[PDB]
Amino acid sequence: SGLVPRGSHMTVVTTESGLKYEDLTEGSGAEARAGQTVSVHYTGWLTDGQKFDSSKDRNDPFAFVLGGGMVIKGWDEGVQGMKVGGVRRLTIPPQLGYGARGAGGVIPPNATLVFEVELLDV
Ligand SMILES: [Cl-]
Repeated sequence: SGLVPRGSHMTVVTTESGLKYEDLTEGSGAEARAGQTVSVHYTGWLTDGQKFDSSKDRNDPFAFVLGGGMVIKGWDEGVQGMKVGGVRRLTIPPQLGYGARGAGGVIPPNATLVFEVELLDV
């Protein structure tokens, strides 16, 4: 608990795993639930602002089985509860990301990852 961890507008949520998220836009559509194949647009940045991945730049949304272990842990946790049309900012500590290994030649070891995710379909 505590006040300061809830952010400048009292809108930052911290979960038991240490994931943080903030709903930038609350969707009006159906809720994302574990087991659904959801489709999203996203961008990811390192904490220095460097973009490392974006579906928008490929002009192709990304579909995955939510909760299915097919993405980093912070995504499987953080996309749940979004509603279609929503935009959520995920701040993913490295144990819920790529850990000590990093990834792809573009995410260093022990990196916190920032994503903005738009939920398109469930
Ligand atoms: Cl933070």
